[PDB]
Amino acid sequence: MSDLVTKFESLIISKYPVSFTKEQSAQAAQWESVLKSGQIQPHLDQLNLVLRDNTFIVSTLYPTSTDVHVFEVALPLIKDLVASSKDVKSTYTTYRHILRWIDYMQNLLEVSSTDKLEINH
Amino acid sequence: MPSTLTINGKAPIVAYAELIAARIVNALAPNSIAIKLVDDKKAPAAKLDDATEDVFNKITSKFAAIFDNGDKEQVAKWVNLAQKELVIKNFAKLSQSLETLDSQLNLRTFILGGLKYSAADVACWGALRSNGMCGSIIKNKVDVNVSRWYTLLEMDPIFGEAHDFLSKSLLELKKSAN
Repeated sequence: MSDLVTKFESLIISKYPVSFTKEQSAQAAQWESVLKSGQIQPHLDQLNLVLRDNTFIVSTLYPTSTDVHVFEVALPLIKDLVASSKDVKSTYTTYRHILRWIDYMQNLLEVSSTDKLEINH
Repeated sequence: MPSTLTINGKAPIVAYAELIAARIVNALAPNSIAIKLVDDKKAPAAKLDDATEDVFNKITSKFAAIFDNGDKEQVAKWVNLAQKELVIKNFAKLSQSLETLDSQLNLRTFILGGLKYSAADVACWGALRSNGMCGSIIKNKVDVNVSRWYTLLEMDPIFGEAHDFLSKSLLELKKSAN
């Protein structure tokens, strides 16, 4: 259905298996309906809370597709707001969990020069 | 033929890092190392063939094809911390040390930053598993990042089933006698 769904399945891990608890199923549920409405942005703060405790969106050992679908819509919207930041170094501290998640997956899916996000450290 | 890693079940700090390194090598290069258990309080916590000192380094350097990523110098930094700092059962000292890690992990999924773990991640997770003081500090996440990280590696059976292997093994040691 898009470019990045391809390069994810070019990778050993799609692949599998999971899996899925009563908990985990309902999680990737609300994160797909969020995308359906179009209201990613006004849920960044949730995503960040979720990403604070869990390494990946649905508490899995490796990224699921959800971790890519969301990342596709998230990446631009984040890097836009890092431009328009006045402090940023707030933004950073305010959204450090979405930031380490991006940094992981953008290298996992070999995003171009582009595209890619600064990422200081 | 393999090496013999012998680890001790009555040891005050149980050599989980070493058990976990052995299991990785075995997972990729079968029969490289034989694991042996010994319940006995007058016995080193770990033994690789003959060596008792520096056992983790020995395993890690030997199978350098499996242990390659991460700047050597830097894996040394965090193996040190792990071995001499995350074992100590003294909440005042720990907290400081866990903070160092928790800051290191801010914009990271793994300690040294890669797309997959390194020896550093092994040395540390092991240390924290042996030291049961750290159980409560997680489980209830004083250091959010550290709790997220540790929780991840837990899901990998090479890490999170390391305990059962030990429990099972010691069960068999009592059978083979008795």
